[PDB]
Amino acid sequence: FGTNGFDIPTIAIALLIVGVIIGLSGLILSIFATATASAISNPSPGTLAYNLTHPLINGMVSFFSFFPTLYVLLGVTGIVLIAAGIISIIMEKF
Amino acid sequence: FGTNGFDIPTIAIALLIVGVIIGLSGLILSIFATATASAISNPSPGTLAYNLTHPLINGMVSFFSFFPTLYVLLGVTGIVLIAAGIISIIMEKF
Amino acid sequence: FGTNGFDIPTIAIALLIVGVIIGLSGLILSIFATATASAISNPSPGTLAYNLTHPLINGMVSFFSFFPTLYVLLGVTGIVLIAAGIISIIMEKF
Amino acid sequence: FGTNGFDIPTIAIALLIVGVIIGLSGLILSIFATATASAISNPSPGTLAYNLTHPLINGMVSFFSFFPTLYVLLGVTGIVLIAAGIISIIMEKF
Amino acid sequence: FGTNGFDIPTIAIALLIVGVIIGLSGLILSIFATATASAISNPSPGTLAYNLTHPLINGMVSFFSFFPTLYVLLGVTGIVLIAAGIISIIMEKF
Amino acid sequence: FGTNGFDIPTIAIALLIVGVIIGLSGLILSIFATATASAISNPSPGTLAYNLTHPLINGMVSFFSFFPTLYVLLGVTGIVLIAAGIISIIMEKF
Amino acid sequence: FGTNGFDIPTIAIALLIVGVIIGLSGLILSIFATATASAISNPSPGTLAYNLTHPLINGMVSFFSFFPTLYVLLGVTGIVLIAAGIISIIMEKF
Repeated sequence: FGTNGFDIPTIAIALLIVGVIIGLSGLILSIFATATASAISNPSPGTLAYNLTHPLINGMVSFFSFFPTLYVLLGVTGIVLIAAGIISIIMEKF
Repeated sequence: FGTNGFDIPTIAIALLIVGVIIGLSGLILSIFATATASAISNPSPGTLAYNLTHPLINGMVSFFSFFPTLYVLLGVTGIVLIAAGIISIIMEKF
Repeated sequence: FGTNGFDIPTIAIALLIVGVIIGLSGLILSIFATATASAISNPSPGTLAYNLTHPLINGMVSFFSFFPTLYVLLGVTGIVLIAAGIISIIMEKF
Repeated sequence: FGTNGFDIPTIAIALLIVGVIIGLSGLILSIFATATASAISNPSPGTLAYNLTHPLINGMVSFFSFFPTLYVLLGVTGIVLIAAGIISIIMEKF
Repeated sequence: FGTNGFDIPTIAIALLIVGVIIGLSGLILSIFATATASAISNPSPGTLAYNLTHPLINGMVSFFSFFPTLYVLLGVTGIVLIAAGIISIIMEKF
Repeated sequence: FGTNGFDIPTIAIALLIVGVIIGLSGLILSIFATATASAISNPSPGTLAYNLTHPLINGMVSFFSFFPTLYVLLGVTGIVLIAAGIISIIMEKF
Repeated sequence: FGTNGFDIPTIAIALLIVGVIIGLSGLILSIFATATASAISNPSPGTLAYNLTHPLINGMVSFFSFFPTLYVLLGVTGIVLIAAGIISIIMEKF
């Protein structure tokens, strides 16, 4: 059901795959982050360990704050692909 | 699901991998730094050991303060990659 | 996840390695310097042993004072590397 | 849908491409500039570091102030192109 | 989208590249200059080291004061390029 | 982004390189000069060692006083280069 | 019941095995630790035996405090394995 490489069943399957992969990734990262939160303690506000450890958790927080827009762009990609498929169909189907 | 090398499943998997690696690194570095903090003591403000040891901990603090921006740039890289993928799709999908 | 040799997982791993190596070095040097401080005594201000020993500890102090800027430059190197990676991606990803 | 090289679908596609590229560029530059702002500190008004650093940020500000008119001219270019297309159509369509 | 070598997407990409390069350069130079400021001390106003060191920092200050106009001219170059493109389009598009 | 050999990215990169090289040179020379100042002593105003040593430090002072104008001219060179680039663009872009 | 090496019966059996092994390990370690606690006495707070023995029990306590996160990660591993199995099934079952 298509013209050259655009196959609606294939597209649906690909959507299934990406959705399940994203769900699994979120699950694993959340479960792991819980363990991370449990492991690290809060030594004191101003001792040696604080100086040694604070920037690491800051970098953690920053990167994980960067995740959302990555996911949003990844989602946007699919609309572009489906649109290109539609246009390619229309171009030479007539 | 892609054109040449841009594969949304592959991208999601790569994001999973980098996220877990960063979490593990933060965990290990924090755990190790706790041990470092425990090991070194504070001899005295002005004796021989102070002169011998202070610059080392200063270098420690400096490098670990450099970590955050490294992480931020590493995060920025992914948006660039996804954008390049989008543009490459658009260029020859039509 | 990259183009030619720029791999975000590889970069994260390298950061892990350098961080742990630097932590270990600081630990070992501090522990050793404590023993050095314990071993050497203070004979007298003006006797033979003072003349014989003072310049050595002066050189010790100087070199260890040189360490911090070495560490700072070592930290700066990584930002340069990540930046070069970003630019290399941008150049031919489009 | 055209005469020689003027194709309305092609023009619409080109507009899509330039719009998305400009959006992505703005996004990346803003995100990067946030990190730049975070990294650099304000040492003091009159010390060595101030003398060493102030002109750099001045050049930054100047160039980024030059961006707007560049964008405006880039926008103006498209009206010229479409107009040339219209005139070329009219010249030999009759 | 152009006539011979003037491509609006290419121009936007080039602007992206130059902007990011300039941002990175400013970042690196500021970070490095902070370390320079930390390293050098102020011995005394009139001793040997002062005579030996003062002209070097004077040259530093001078060159870094020369940077701004370099950046301004670099910015001016792009307006010239875009203008030449516009005129080249107009000349033979009609 | 240029015509024959004038490339704005290349120019920005070259500016980065020269700036960092100059910073490093200043750093190294200052650090070395501190050691020089520490090493040489002041024997007496009129003894043999004074006659033997004074002209050397005089030559040191003179050459280091010559550095500043060298740096200023080196800075001036870049404005000339950028100007030549602008004129070369204008000459045959129209 | 599978495709290449993913067998649900085999997975269930493996879960059985790991669960029983972990239970047995906990049992044995608890029983042994009870005997350890019985054997060692508390000589005095400040005598020779205290200096000789205290760090050993401190190391005991530390390592056994490290056990929990080891177990948590070991548990996390299985979710990853099952997820990889699911994705591998989906990839080529269609």
